[PDB]
Amino acid sequence: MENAHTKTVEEVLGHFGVNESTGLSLEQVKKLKERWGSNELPAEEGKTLLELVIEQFEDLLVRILLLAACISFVLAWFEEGEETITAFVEPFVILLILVANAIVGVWQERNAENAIEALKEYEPEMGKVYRQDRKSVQRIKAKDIVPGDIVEIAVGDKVPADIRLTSIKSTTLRVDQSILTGESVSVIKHTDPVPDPRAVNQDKKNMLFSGTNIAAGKAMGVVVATGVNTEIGKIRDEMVATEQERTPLQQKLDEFGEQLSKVISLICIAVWIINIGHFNDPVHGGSWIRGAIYYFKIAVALAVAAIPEGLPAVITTCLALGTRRMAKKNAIVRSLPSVETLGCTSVICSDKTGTLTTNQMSVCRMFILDRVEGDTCSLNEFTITGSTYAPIGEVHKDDKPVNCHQYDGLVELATICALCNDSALDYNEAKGVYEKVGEATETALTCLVEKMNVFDTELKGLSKIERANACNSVIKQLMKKEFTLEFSRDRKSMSVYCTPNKPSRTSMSKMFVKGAPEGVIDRCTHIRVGSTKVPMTSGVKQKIMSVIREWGSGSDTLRCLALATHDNPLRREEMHLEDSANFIKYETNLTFVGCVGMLDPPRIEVASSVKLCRQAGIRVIMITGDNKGTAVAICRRIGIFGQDEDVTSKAFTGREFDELNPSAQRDACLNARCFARVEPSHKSKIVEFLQSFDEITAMTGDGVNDAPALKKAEIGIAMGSGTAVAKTASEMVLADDNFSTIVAAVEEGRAIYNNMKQFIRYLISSNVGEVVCIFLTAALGFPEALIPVQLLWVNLVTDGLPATALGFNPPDLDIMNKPPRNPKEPLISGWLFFRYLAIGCYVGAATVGAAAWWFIAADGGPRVSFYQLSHFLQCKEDNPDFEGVDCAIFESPYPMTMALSVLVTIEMCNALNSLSENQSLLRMPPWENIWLVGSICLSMSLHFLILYVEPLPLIFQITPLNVTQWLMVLKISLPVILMDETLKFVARNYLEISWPFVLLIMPLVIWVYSTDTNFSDMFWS
Ligand code: BEF
Ligand SMILES: [Ca+2]
Ligand SMILES: [Ca+2]
Ligand SMILES: [Mg+2]
Repeated sequence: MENAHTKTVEEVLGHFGVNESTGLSLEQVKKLKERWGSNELPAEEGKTLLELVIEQFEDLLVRILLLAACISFVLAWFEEGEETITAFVEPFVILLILVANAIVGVWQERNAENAIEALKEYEPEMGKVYRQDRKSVQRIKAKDIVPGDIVEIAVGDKVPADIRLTSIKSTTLRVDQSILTGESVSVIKHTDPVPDPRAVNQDKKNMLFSGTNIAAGKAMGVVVATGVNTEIGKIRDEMVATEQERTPLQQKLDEFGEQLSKVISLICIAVWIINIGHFNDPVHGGSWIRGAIYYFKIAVALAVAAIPEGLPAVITTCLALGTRRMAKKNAIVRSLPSVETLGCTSVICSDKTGTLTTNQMSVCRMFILDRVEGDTCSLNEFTITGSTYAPIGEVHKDDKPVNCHQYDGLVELATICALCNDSALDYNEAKGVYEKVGEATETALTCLVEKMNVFDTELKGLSKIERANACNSVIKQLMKKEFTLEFSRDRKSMSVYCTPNKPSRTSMSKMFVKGAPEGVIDRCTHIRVGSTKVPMTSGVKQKIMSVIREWGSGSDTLRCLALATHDNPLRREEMHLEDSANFIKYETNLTFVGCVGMLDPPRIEVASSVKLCRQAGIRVIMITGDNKGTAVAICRRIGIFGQDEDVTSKAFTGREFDELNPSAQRDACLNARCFARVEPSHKSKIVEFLQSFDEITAMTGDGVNDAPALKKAEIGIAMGSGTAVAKTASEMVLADDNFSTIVAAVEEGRAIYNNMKQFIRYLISSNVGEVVCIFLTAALGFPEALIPVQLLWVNLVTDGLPATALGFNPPDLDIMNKPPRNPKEPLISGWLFFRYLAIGCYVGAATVGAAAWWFIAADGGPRVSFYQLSHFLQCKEDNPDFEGVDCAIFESPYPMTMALSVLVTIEMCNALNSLSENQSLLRMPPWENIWLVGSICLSMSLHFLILYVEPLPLIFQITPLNVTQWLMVLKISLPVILMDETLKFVARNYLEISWPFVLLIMPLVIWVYSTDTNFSDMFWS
């Protein structure tokens, strides 16, 4: 309605019916919802279809092919444009492959993006709020938040809408507003009004902006603007982006592309220089200009054929399929470079609490101090049943020594639990499980205090939703809290000074301490037994410590915390200086040193995933801020640490890690799988130490403690049910909150790299085969077997659709058993270059051999000796060598169509066996890739179309064929697959079976080779 930063707290609350510590009436909530509108920010699309198709065309390889198409169109100008069949087919053939690749890429990328947006709505935006229906804070959808409504926020939470600080419930509130303000450093905030009529966002410390994160604080505010009216919504029209897509893989592939373009240009120059020197034959070649333009067209067609023009398209489709597959498995990938480098990940750091554990925390055990007869102390050691956040589900098993809960010490413990926490429960209509608000520990204590510990009141039959609010409200109303002590890692405890509402019966002064058992057992010097207090005893404290250690002995890995009482505080806030020394000085002596036991179940799908990670060669390290013993126990349970293992030099804490010999420090950073009780700075130091060893690091976490370190790691991962600070600092978000997605991401990255390698291998082999064919034909003096339109058609049929569909390859069988690759090694090894050269040499030799076969030994063709073939140009119709053979036959379109068909079929066969690097088709039948088979069938259908209709063969300078020539084509094209299988076998064994497939291939093979009458060839020179 109006700006509120200048206005004070009183009138902004009085602007609406809103009141502090209470909520808003439902009727006025819906009235303001109807008037102002929902808190939804329009998600406009930033990538239109036109730019989406243009972004594929921008690359050196595609631009060269566009230039070649333009050159072909220019050179085609020998007759008016009305004729669009005789001379207007080669530019169309050049254009068709680019169009097909662009369509495939845009379709795949659009599918991936459409999948991603639906995933972002898997968990609707949630925000804590105060309403009049439920007395305590309740979570509601952030899409429905009216202005002027009380909204509580805590550490590690996104701000649903612009809120003015009505009150602060913590000592200091530090809020990170980097996304809006651009200030990386967190900004301290206060409730003082803004004295600037138009304050800059930097100097506005009175209000919190929507979309911002709180680094460290607890606060409650009033929403002033919602939806687009928020400071993040009005400026949302302005577009912000990084515009960075140069992944290391794409950078090295671009380097490979430019080197390959240089080599292809050199090869084309060689073609020009070697060939035109002897060209003076009178096939419209007695003039230099005509021969020059013809051989220039030949060179342009060879350059078109010999460059991989689907490379950007295949990269784009591989990334799009990876992202879409992660979208299906409920993982939001906000950074394309992440998944591919997840293939190269070598160390996975992780956050024990919240990510590896299931994050739903419940009370399980409780011991009070029974009657003590001296050094030894008898301990009650109760047990509590129920792991879900439900008061109704807890019955205390009715078997413990007390079921009426009449123990005075139990009453005191319940009061401590109720009055020493800042958490609550709420009932959501979505499920039957009551949601957790606040820290897990405090919420578990709150659901602990529900049972009739203090009073045997008959609350049966009351409101279902009132349980979570009235469970501890009775204790709260009879004893008024005064103030609290900040939780500091120096003492690892929290303290609350409370004065009972009781009319001065109990001295009106109490202190309640919630902390670690060690800290309180050291600080406590006065024990509580029954209703009385006894002097400190070494035996009692030692037995309590032994019970705590037993609770930490593999049952639930020591999640217990202690709750203690200080009966005689020195004074009511005599001094409250914000230093750790005073807080410890205020806890000199205490009482009721008994503890309570908690359970944090490790996630089921973690251990197996960990077992996968060590199979892939990826080390897993647990870096957490918890105790060393708890961390080691959780590691052993998960499987990072072997049971009964020497963990002397593999587990560390932050303090001992900091003070080490640099040689010892670097050795420990390599060989340690567990760091415990580490501050965020220490986690970042560990991550950067790991990265300094040329090692790719991936880290996961769901807390602010892990937020800085996630930035240092190469890959950052945040769980869906975690703090939004981790999400903003991470690259991949696990909405489903399932640890199995990480190994799937590593698998997809490795699969993308493998498919890229297969595409490179297939294209390089086929195209060097075509180049070797041209060189062999030129060198041996044989008639030229490839004219520009035929070369362009080969480029269209063997490079466009099958190679693009090669990007849909299913993952390899041994993909998850290989060590992670080093991103610094050369893209193509020496062995791969040899494989490409061998396959290309065979392809070229096979095509030249097919042509020479038609000229020399053919069933429906003339028989011409090899000597005559090598000297075909030397024809004067009267040569004694050339007697009885018409030398116009050397212009026959039959050898040309032989070469065309042989090249096409051999390249399809090469595409068939390019499914895997070193795996035979017997192990990997092509039926797993239906896209590749369909593409091959469609391309062969196109070949049969251009070969067996009336007009099409005329424009391609080819003729229809019969069964015998096709059989010869298949016979000369098959051995490429056998040669590739031999190379794969050699690579498998010396360098490093589907019976149905054999039963299909064998009869077809014997059918092809049933009749053989193609031997007795002449000498090769
Ligand atoms: F144990 Be982690 F730092 F939440
Ligand atoms: Ca090509
Ligand atoms: Ca090719
Ligand atoms: Mg955590």
